[PDB]
Amino acid sequence: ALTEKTDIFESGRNGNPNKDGIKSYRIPALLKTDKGTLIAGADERRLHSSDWGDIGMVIRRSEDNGKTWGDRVTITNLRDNPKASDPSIGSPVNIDMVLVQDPETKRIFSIYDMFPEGKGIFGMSSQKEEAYKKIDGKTYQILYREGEKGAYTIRENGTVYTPDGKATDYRVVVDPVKPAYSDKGDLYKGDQLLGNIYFTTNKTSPFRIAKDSYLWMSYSDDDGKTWSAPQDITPMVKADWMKFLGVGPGTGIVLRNGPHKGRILIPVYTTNNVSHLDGSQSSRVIYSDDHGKTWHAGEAVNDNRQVDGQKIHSSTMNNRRAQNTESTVVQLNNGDVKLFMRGLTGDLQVATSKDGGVTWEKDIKRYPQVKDVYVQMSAIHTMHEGKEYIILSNAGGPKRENGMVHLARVEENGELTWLKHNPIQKGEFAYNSLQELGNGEYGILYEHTEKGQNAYTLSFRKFNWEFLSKN
Amino acid sequence: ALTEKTDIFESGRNGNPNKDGIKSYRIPALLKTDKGTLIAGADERRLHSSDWGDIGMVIRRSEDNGKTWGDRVTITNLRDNPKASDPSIGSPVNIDMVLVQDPETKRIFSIYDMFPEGKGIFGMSSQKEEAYKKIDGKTYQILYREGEKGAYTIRENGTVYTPDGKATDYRVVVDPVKPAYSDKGDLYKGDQLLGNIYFTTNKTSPFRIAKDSYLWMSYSDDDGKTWSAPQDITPMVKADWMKFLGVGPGTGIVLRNGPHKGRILIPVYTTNNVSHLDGSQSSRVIYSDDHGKTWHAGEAVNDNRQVDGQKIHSSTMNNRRAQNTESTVVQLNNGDVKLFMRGLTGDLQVATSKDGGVTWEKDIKRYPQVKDVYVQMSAIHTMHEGKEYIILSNAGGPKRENGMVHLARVEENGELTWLKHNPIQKGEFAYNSLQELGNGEYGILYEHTEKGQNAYTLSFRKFNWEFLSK
Ligand SMILES: CC(=O)N[C@H]1[C@H]([C@H](O)[C@H](O)CNNN)OC(C(=O)O)=C[C@@H]1O
Ligand SMILES: CC(=O)N[C@H]1[C@H]([C@H](O)[C@H](O)CNNN)OC(C(=O)O)=C[C@@H]1O
Ligand SMILES: [Cl-]
Ligand SMILES: [Cl-]
Repeated sequence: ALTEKTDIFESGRNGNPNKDGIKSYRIPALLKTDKGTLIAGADERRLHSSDWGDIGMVIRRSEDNGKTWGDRVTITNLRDNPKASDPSIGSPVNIDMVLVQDPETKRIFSIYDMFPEGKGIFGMSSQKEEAYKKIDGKTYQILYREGEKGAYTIRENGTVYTPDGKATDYRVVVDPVKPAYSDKGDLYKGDQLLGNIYFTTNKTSPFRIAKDSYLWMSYSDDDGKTWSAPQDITPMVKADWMKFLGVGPGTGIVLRNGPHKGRILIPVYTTNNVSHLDGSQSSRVIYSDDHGKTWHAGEAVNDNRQVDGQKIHSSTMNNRRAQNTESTVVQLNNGDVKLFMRGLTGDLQVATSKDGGVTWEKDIKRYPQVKDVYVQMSAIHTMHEGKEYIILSNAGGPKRENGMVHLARVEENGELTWLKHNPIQKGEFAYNSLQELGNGEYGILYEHTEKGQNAYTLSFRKFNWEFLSKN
Repeated sequence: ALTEKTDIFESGRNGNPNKDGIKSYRIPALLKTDKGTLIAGADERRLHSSDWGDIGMVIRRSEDNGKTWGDRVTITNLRDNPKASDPSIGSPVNIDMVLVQDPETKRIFSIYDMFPEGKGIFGMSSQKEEAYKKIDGKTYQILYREGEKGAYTIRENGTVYTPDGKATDYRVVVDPVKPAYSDKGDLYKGDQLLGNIYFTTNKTSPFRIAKDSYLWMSYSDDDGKTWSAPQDITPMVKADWMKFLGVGPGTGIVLRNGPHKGRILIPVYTTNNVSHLDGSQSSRVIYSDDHGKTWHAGEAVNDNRQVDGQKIHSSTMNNRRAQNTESTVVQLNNGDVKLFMRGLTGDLQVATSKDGGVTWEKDIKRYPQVKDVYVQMSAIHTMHEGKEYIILSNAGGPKRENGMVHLARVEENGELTWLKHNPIQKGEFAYNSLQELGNGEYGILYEHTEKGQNAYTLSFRKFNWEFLSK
């Protein structure tokens, strides 16, 4: 009814690197593809377990429904700053992925955060730096030069232009070719490599991008064996007021019914400049209506939301309990979209959209039957014996421990009745990602430690309806 | 050398309205048009002198270089909320104008602030309310309905649509036809007038716009006799992060030389959601490269500005002395644009743009030779006997009193040499607007009170080069 765990990404022990030189794995994502393939994604956290540093976006493929797994495939790994004083924070950062496959074109997407060198979201400045500039209808990323106020631009072929629009001898590797694309951002003057635009300290080149939070996307057209170079989708979705914008990690969905069928939905969340992490974390989705070519930001669940008699907006809010952060997204048979959002109420918070994720209904439903200890969750739509269900997994608590797989029946109004709460993993348990495997079976890739393992080891289990409906 | 003052807009006395029922006039703007006409614009502040209330945008015309002035022409005056608890703050607001003429099309522009019913910039909400929505490639103004979260839209012919996109029986007067366009925003259900979308309190209709700061524009193609209906240019220039966005009042310019010759520049300034009026007031300009059809926002002077070792941005700053507010804009013969900005340093602050107002150079120059007591100023380019000068007028201090007309020589390197500091008006002196009249003559329209006059009476004077070099 519930298989034993198979380890997919194994962290080191007792604060040490593993045999591959990796201290830590985190942030699982699991995807079943059109070919029946399982794709397991993770943060490869080389130097330590914290939310920054030298981190690669990696996947593994299984062609036998989770029995055996191939080699690690690295989607993206930016090279570290070799001259940084502190290697722990000495690398441009990728962190947190969402996986999803377009069911029509089969293109598989990995969408993830990017920061230049630093402590990621924990090192973002109080002051905004413009990251892009529109010129003659074209959007270019800005470079800043030491001692100059003006905005240089990275234009066609990675050629660097002056603030007044003159071409220079400098160029940016905007079409990386090295393994893991570790050359992306490399700054050249003609033949000579001088440094990297993603470096922030002890720089050897004169140029850096704006210190900000970024969103990147890589894709695969061959069942996840090979991946495109990173695409910077930030300017398509990030508002001027947005401070942080990152994914709510795990697995996204494609709407399968209603007038927006074919729309890809990716959970995200933002902070604003008023309260940042302290009172503005706000769930929403970005979506694509053209098979991943262009992206749009939906509205926040918190936009024009009523809280204690007064309205808030995600761009201006400062309210700790009204926050909603990482989320997981589900479409019902009636066309409604449900968003299960990590929050600070201690229990499950759910938003409902009726227009395919663009806007959200006035009331955030809370379900006290399912505990939320402030940690990522995942959820999937499912059918069984003619009825509609949602399967949701997260920590049962009180800490990030005692994993649960909860089961809800989908009622007529689109409301949820919680039926079952099944423990799946004693001990530590955190981020996780669910997928239907077919033939009444289900998959889960999740964070856990035993035997002194560094946080975390990412493990895989299978289960069926006897596990979901034990009494 | 300096004429006696002629009063163009006269306030009431001792807190009373004048014979027209107007307590107060404020915010002068003065324009010499292609036909030699002087256009003098003002806030007509009926109920009081405060920065809100029932305020009409009005002008007067002079065809004899300021000797005589015609009747008042009202550009725009929105109707009050008849059910407001306090009429003092009971009206949608227009406030602060900039005048400018396109020398090629001869079209005259008036650009000014708009707020729905309330205390204007001192009455903005704490939370953002989305004002616009793009639908099928079109941008529509949003309406909010009591008890509903969703965004209604005002679409074609002013027809109101639901959040889920169905037309309703409700409509907005989007083509006002009453004098002064006082019907703009009127909300109808079929034939029945129900209220106004700009009303915020004690409403009789179900709909209102977002409580926000707006930017409107009206134009005249007949030398200022008649004016178009107000055009809402806000969504062209207002970013998502901007809280307040308004004009730096007075008279804008058209670049007369360089690669951007023909560009219209309108001084504006913003606040952000971090510190608002406390530390984020940031000067910039908006510009049009197509004779006023479309507007674009240049960058703020404060964007990527170095302050105390750290860079700031107008959207995130919280720094009182680093603020810059209402400003006046001049182009030099070398093409550089100078922006003289109201501020809190006690002295004159000047920014320089080399790309026609889009971006600003690293150092804001200060001139302690010129006092700035935190009040609007005006400045104009002028040539005299082969040389380049800038004339700048403002309060000499210590309060908004002791009006001064300063004269600077523009040196070759683009630096300014202050030669003269000429008193022009003892007693109260505040906002003012300068224009070249031709033949070594100059005009100034300015705020001043005497004899118990309410703040302010807007008066006009002429002066020449014997005055500038007294
Ligand atoms: C980009 C990033 O930093 N992602 C972090 C995420 C984030 O820091 C919080 O959502 C911020 N909110 N702080 N509570 O948190 C966690 C976490 O296990 O708790 C893991 C992610 O890798
Ligand atoms: C739209 C508006 O309110 N315009 C006001 C302007 C504004 O209030 C401040 O520049 C902002 N706050 N100033 N710190 O100030 C003044 C003033 O005489 O001082 C007159 C204008 O009519
Ligand atoms: Cl470098
Ligand atoms: Cl009303």
